[PDB]
Amino acid sequence: THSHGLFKKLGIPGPTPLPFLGNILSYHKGFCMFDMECHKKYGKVWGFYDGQQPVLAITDPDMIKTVLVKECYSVFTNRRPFGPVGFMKSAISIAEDEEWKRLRSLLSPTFTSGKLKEMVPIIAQYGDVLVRNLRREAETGKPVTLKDVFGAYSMDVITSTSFGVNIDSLNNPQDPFVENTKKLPFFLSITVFPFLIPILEVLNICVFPREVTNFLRKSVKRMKESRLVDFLQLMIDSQNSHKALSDLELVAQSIIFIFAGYETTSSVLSFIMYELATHPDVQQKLQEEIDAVLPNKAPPTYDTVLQMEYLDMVVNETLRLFPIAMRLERVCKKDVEINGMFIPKGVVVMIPSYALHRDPKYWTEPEKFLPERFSKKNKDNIDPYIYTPFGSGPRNCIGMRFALMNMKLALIRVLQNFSFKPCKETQIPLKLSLGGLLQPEKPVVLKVESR
Ligand code: HEM
Ligand SMILES: CC(C)(C)OC(=O)N[C@@H](CS[C@@H](Cc1ccccc1)C(=O)NCCc1cccnc1)Cc1ccccc1
Repeated sequence: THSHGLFKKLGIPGPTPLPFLGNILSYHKGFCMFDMECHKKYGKVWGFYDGQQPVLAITDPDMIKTVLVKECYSVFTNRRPFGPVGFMKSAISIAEDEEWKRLRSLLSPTFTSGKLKEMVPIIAQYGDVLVRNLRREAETGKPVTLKDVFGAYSMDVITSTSFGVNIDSLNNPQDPFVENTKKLPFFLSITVFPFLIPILEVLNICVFPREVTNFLRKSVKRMKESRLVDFLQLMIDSQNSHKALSDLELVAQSIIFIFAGYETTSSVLSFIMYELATHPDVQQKLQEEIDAVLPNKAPPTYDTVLQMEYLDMVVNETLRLFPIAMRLERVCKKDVEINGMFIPKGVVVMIPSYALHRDPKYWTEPEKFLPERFSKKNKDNIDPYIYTPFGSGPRNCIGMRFALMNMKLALIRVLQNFSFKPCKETQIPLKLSLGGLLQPEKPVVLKVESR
């Protein structure tokens, strides 16, 4: 301190930082609105201070390719550290440098196309659970909360896909597993006082309720020693040129996949149904393609799902509006120059996906929901270093192919059977949480009707 001179030195524009807070008071209207502003106010690059922490925002497609890909293993290997985490330093989204490069390898073959295809039947089962719970609310002409019934499903999928556990978490009951995964303002006080993290690290306060982890650490070694098709198996099988996956390293990834596939796959499905409801022609047009490919509500398979192109367009276009991650970020680990610009050591290099997904200089009518942007006719003109809902380069979303497949299966079954209509209590237009997650302000609630 005071590092508050750095962007002024480098000749990089940005909002003036108050002392000890930097520009955080600017987060009051959400990250996303702060970025769209800085984008319009400052141009292709700009800088700011999460407290003392210089952040440099970059928007050039080459520069972005340079960072996420060309210079990844060398400079931009790790994300910004948050804490305290404790035994979850070892998880892959969190681990650093070579310990990450190791973990990526041991868990890469798990997410192969082939391995995903064998997951299709188990993921097909709980689609049926989802419909039945839906009809129980469709026959009772009462509006529905989507995050609940979708979460009940996303949860249903994770537990089976990662450990084989088989529950109907919605109704079926207080089953021992639905609950420790229920614990599925502290993160703002980290930023003004990140010098407090190692304090908490010697205090073993886990941002994970310290008890859940104790449940799954022990719940894992029960399953481990009961068997001795799912992720736990695919990981136990891996630990049988890199030291093998340890037992706690195994518990920690299981956790990272449950946070991954749960309030992401649940949230996105919600965002997709909202758009399908407020846009009934797209709903019908998709229900058609679904019925032409799967006549008679024929069960989808892995191959039929990669055959629905409109489906893919609705998914991509939605994730254009709602890129759950909002920003991507990497820590610059060394003095570097990229595409003719000095970047000094320690700076956090941030890419604002949300404000690029909503940039008029790359998107005509960017607030509108137009799936045609992703027709095979126009999908080619889309700069891949602007549309990045799963990241890019070696450190992108390892669970990309599974999430897409997981979500697409849900929609197919559900649009085969119901249509979705606004209620008077629907929030139109939907407004994003002014907070710090990509969720709707108010929960998405609609009317479900049976075909
Ligand atoms: C629609 C759902 C999802 C979206 C939009 C999404 C998007 C992302 C993004 C943007 C990142 C960071 C990429 C980067 O920094 O370049 C990421 C990372 C990650 N995702 Fe996903 N993700 C989704 C679901 C999942 C799922 C279902 C899994 C399944 C286990 C998963 C596992 C991971 C992991 C482990 C990382 C960290 C990668 C690493 O550091 O090596 N994600 N995801
Ligand atoms: C801070 C550093 C650089 C050391 O670690 C990260 O920043 N990592 C993430 C931090 S939040 C965290 C939620 C959590 C809650 C409780 C325990 C662990 C984690 C996550 O690890 N979630 C991955 C699954 C997932 C979620 C969404 C999409 N894909 C996978 C942010 C992030 C992850 C992943 C993508 C973008 C940001």
